[PDB]
Amino acid sequence: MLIAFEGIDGSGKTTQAKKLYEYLKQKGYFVSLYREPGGTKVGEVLREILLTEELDERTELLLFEASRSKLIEEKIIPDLKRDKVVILDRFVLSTIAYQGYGKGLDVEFIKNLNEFATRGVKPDITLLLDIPVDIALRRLKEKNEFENKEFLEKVRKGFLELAKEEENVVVIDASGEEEEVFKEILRALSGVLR
Amino acid sequence: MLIAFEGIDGSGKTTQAKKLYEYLKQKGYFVSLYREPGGTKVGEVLREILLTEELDERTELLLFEASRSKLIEEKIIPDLKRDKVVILDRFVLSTIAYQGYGKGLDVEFIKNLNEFATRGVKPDITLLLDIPVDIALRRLKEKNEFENKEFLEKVRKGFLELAKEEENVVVIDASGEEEEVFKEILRALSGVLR
Repeated sequence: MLIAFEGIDGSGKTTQAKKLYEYLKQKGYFVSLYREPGGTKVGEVLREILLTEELDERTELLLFEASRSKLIEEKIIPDLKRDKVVILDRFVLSTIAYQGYGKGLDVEFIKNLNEFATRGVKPDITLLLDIPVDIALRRLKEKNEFENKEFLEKVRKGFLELAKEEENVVVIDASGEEEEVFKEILRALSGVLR
Repeated sequence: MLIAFEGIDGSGKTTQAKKLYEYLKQKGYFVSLYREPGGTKVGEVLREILLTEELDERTELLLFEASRSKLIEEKIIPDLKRDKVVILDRFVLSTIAYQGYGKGLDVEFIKNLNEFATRGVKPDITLLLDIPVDIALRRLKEKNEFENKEFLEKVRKGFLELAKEEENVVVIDASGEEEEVFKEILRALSGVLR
């Protein structure tokens, strides 16, 4: 089983992916948690490059996809083969929202590149943790992190556009507190999982 | 002006690109020489990863394209804008020959990815240094390097297929000695140097 969390930073998707991981592990599922970019030896080397270097948006996209390619081949496909629940903190929708709607690259091209990196592996469900940018930015300020309002407003709109067209994407109201957000994630997951 | 050398290892394309660089620079052209992968700070970090790590063919392709994206944006496009002669040791045909014909990835997909990485920048001329694999392998043995005959036979065929299809590709007989090969490169270049 594959479960993708998607959303902007400050949307609580790291916290909520961890909550689901612990909850499912308590219920007796064998669980994996991976973050994009990263999650493999080579992927963390690329993560560092993506964080450190000044990178044009095309090179940035290609390196993100390379991290995802490695993760898919090295871990996700074997994990899925032995019936693990695989939880991703970020996956393919975030690439389209950030690189496409945000930095202006072609959305159809990004999807085809996602498909290449994943070898067609799609989530059984995607949870979009939708949140107003102002609220996201407030929660980042509490961690002394600052991101660009104008950029994230485009990205948020991109995410909501993608939710209407893409199948198996449930829009979660991430403006709520942790416990409402998690119960809404549980409800959304009852379709995919008994 | 953009001049691409393409071919398998042991085809003499590194030596001959360097010979052309020196020759054109002596004639008063402003010249650049870049190798793929590599040629930028980030590109050489990726070159090392491509040489060191065991990498699946999809991740490998994406990293090659990332190196090319960086090189194109950071150096080739500015170099071309100020009328430098840019010489490449490997470019887009080598990716298609190695990743497509060699490792079996989709050729149309590789071309679309090449186009994305280069932002449509095409060479004014491509020199295919065509050589029998046995002769290539002999010259690698003299450097204590050993590569796979069965793999390079597919790649060579890929290169010759691409020469018939792609425009501005001149097939050079790289089985010759250095001085014949270089004079044949000079003749092939007389169109672009006029």
